[PDB]
Amino acid sequence: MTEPIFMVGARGCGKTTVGRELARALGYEFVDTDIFMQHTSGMTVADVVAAEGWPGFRRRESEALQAVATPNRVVATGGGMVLLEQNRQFMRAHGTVVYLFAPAEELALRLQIAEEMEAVLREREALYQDVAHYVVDATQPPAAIVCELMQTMRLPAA
Amino acid sequence: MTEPIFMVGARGCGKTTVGRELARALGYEFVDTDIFMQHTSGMTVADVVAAEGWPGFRRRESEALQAVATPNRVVATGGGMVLLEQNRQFMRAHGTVVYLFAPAEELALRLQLTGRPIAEEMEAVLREREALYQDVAHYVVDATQPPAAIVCELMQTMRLPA
Ligand SMILES: Nc1ncnc2c1ncn2[C@@H]1O[C@H](COP(=O)(O)OP(=O)(O)O)[C@@H](O)[C@H]1O
Ligand SMILES: [Mg+2]
Ligand SMILES: [Mg+2]
Ligand SMILES: [Mg+2]
Ligand SMILES: [Mg+2]
Repeated sequence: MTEPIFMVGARGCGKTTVGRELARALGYEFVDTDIFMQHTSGMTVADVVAAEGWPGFRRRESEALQAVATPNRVVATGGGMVLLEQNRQFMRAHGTVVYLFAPAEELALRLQIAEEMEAVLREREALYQDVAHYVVDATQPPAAIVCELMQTMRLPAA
Repeated sequence: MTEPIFMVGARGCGKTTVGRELARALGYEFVDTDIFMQHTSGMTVADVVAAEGWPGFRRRESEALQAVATPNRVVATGGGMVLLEQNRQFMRAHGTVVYLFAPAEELALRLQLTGRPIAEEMEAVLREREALYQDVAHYVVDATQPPAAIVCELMQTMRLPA
């Protein structure tokens, strides 16, 4: 089945990468709501926040979500896409949601902050769980997660 | 590990397609020996054949096989690669060999050294060369599956990237 697949998780969990790798395996399209926002508005999140604050950033993010959602597409979402209940509902409704979970220690170690990742997870862990259909060990290699997800979700390859 | 992985099997078995997906999944370089040969000589098979026939192309193919067999590389090989003993000895003694198996029917459906009905040729090719694929192969996998599944299977049976 071809419902949109939303990858959620905190900063450092490998959403874009795994998201892009899963899309390839399934023959889907791939879109990252942070990247889309940047390359369509011209603005960074610091640009958006400085001009309209976190509330205007959050609104714009919700709008991106609705804009990019479509079948045969994997969507990587920003880390705080799960703060707004309306966003959490939209994802379970339109598609299937996958949470890439990694403990703060390991989220911190990913740098291509451990106290900040710890507090992000105190706030959001529960929202990640609430919104997810499937939860997968994000500390594996991307290819391995793609494989595990095709098995768990029962998705055929391209 | 890091030793060259050789993809073998007959025309239509997916060596290039599956090889690139495997490379990509491992973060490894991919090479195809037919493409390597093209670019380092400038001659298409046809140019080579014209001058030195098929025995010539085989000679240059053997050479290329030895040129491209390096670490963290997935090497896709031409069909005929396994006819020579030297090529078989080389591959097992420098890397790990994967045989992408598929039935002749299926190899002929993929159409999208010729002779007669595609299907009948491929049947005969496979009937004689199957012992050769099996001999050289370390691992054998069902190439009728889609590429990303073949990759997943191969990563589990080969214990990669582990
Ligand atoms: N696992 C597969 N499942 C379905 N089709 C495949 C698979 N692998 C390859 N194909 C298709 O089969 C044909 C064989 O392509 P190719 O990769 O060049 O094979 P080979 O290098 O063995 O000649 C192509 O049309 C390719 O797109
Ligand atoms: Mg749904
Ligand atoms: Mg849940
Ligand atoms: Mg080929
Ligand atoms: Mg064998």
